[PDB]
Amino acid sequence: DKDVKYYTLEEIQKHKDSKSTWVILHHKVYDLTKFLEEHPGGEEVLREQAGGDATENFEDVGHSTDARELSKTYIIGELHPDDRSKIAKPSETL
Repeated sequence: DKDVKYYTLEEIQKHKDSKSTWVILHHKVYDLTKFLEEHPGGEEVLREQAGGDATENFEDVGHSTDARELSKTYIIGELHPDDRSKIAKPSETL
């Protein structure tokens, strides 16, 4: 609509005890407030994280057989580069 507006990490983790929330694909934001009712499966969408917090594919099934990832009709912007791990160090959680 205008341009990729990046949101700080505090803006992405601000939704939780309300109703609508977004998700991160390692470098993007996903306003999926409508996905909560756009794809009703087995509560497996917007809740697939465990390996160091990672969401490879969270698209349930039912919408015309195994459909493709709808990563485009539910995105709002990208992740601010100030938090992206590609400036000073790469990673370190040991």
